[PDB]
Amino acid sequence: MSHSLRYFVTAVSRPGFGEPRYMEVGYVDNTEFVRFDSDAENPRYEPRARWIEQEGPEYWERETRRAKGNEQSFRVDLRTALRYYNQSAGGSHTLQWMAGCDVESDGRLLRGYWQFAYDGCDYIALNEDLKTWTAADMAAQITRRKWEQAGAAERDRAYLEGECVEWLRRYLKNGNATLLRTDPPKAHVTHHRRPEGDVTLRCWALGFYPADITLTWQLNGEELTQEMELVETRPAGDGTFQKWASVVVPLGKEQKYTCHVEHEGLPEPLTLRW
Amino acid sequence: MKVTQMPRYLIKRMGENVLLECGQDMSHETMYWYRQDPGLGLQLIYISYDVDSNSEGDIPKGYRVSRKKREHFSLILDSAKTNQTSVYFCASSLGHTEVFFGKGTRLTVVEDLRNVTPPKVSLFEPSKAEIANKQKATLVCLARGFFPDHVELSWWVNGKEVHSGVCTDPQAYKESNYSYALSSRLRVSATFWHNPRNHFRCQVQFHGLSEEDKWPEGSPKPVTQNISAEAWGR
Amino acid sequence: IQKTPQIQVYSRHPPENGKPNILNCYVTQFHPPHIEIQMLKNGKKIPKVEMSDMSFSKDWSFYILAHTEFTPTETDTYACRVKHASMAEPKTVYWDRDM
Amino acid sequence: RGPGRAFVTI
Amino acid sequence: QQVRQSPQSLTVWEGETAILNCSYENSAFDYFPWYQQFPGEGPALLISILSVSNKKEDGRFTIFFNKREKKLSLHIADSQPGDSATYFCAASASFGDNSKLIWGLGTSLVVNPNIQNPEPAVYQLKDPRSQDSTLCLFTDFDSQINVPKTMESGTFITDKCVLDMKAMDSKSNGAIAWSNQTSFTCQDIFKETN
Repeated sequence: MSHSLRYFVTAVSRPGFGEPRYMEVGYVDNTEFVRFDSDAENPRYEPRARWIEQEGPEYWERETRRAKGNEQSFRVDLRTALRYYNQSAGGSHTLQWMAGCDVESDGRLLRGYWQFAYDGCDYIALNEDLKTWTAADMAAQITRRKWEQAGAAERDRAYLEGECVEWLRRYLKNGNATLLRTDPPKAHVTHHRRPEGDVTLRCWALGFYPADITLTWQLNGEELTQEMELVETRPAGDGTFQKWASVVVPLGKEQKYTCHVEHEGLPEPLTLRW
Repeated sequence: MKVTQMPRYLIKRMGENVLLECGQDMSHETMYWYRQDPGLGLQLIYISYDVDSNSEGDIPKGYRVSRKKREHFSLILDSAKTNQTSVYFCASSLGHTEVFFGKGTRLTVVEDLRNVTPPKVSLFEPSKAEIANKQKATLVCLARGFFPDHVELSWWVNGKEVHSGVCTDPQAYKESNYSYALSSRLRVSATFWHNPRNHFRCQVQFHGLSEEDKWPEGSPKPVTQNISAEAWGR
Repeated sequence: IQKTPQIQVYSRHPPENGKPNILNCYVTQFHPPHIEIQMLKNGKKIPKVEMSDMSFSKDWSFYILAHTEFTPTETDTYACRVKHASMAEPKTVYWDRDM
Repeated sequence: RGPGRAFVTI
Repeated sequence: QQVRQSPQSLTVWEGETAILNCSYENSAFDYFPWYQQFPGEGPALLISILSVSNKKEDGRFTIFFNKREKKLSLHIADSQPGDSATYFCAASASFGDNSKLIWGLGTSLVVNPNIQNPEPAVYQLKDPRSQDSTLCLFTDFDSQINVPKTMESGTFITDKCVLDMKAMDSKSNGAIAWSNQTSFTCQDIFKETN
């Protein structure tokens, strides 16, 4: 298996509305467990999952200080970006940041992340070697040269290979009950007659966890490439997920088309039909 | 890829205003002003994170700063005190990475400008007892009677500044209250000294009053100047 | 640049008349992050609507999940209306319970 | 725990 | 207090490994740069280490790091007189809320030259003047000798000063004395050898 600890950070300038909006969100796999919001009534790191509440006061004070330090960096960065691109100080701009680690079963680091985006587009990213940078435009080339001279990647690599991996292991341990749980999908098939003779057969999958799932309408073997339309797996409030797949079948021969779901929450794959 | 600091040396009367300027070419956002008393540690006066974004250091009292442009960082003393006599270093970095320091500014705040005086430089020829028994010849340069200790001593041989065989006192010594003394020596082979066409010169550069300072007209004005002492070989 | 929001409306459980449920409005793939989202009942704004805070995916695009408790009837209609700078007019996506 | 910029600005 | 270096002053002989110690109190410190400062110049980054490492080597310079004991040291292998300088160890919590570096008070390093067959003597030099040419030159003495000081008025003795004749490859110790009193000779001033 493979798990991840990742932090998603956004800074949004808002001239005339005060200091930039600053937000940090931490995820274990796809589960939010911590969040910092500069616009909150009391700006500090807050628990978003049950298993993180057991962390002591020094944890929350340290993380809040880290966020406040980061916020100041992003404040300066947003102004620097205006310089680089020769942009007006009157518009809103975004600076996004994602950092984290993908770790496999043993404890090996699959991949480390440390990348930035400006106004929704790639800006600069730490390469897989965790030593060199990839800059996406001329502004980012300046940043790359600055960070190369400063040897900035060394500390970043140290975090990804060390702290990130170590704390992910702790988080997975403390949050084992919910993070590594399995919920099987409840599946059913709907029937809709299009105004043109044919019939739309849709296979639903509800209430499953984790999100990883395989939905496949069948035939007579294992085809059905690109006549089956999908929706991306979408979340629910309770942390579970849903998804559906549909095919267009001629009226009467609906009984030959069969739907199959694959999920780790199931002892064996489900077989459904209309 | 460096921090530049101006001026290098400065003399001010107490009560006067002082301005130290600094520049860096590395597009660093964070800049610093430090002071360092001779033989002691680095004391942070102010840190600047960006234009008009300055924070107090450990000892901001008696100082203020100006950051109107990212490339520059000014240190301001509204009313100079004598205890502000020190060496001031401007610095910059890209956050928690390598800090680049300027070459420093030697600021001396005095009570009376009229006691600023250039050095008297005397060059001493080697002892023949040394030349005969050790086959080496040591020249000795002695600068005395100067105030304050804003002097730089260099050795010049045949038009070129030498660094080998040279040892200058790292710090000037106080003869009295308004008189410093600095010494240095250059040692060459007895052979090199016996050559009559070898020219030796001990240059002492004194950093004194600038130009805007007012001085009477019954005595020479202690301006920044070079005072040398020459000698030829045997 | 500007990315047009994708809007999906769905219930937590298969809809049954008279049976309390949860309706979700899932808005994804948009930029800038500023956005206005309203869930509608018979064309009217639903008062108590819970909504997640500003968050984005790995591809840098932002997303918001809005949800509310409701009880479906055969006459009631539900929808989600979204206003974003990428669109010339607000987009209304109706909940299709028959899907 | 999360990552720090360490004031290494762009 | 937060960053404590020791000793204040260290004197080694050339060729020997110089070891400069430092301990810190804040366990949140994770970045430890060492700065080298030569007299009359500004400090310059020599070498740095992150708290996740136990060793950092760059040429003759090595940082050893012990996170549990909150201690580290700079090792200078095969030390030379040219290494004589003030060395600062600093620290910072890189994930903290400010960009301030916390400085140690520094260690002044003195690397003595290896004086084989010391022949200490005192020479009197003369200048193209008349009045006091009592410029005593104490030279070629061994590196462990303490150069005497004076309390007599007008008389002064400088600190020991090491020069390097790069050509001919020779290093020697030296000290200079003078006095407005020629009533004294040069041998009364010192007390070593001739």
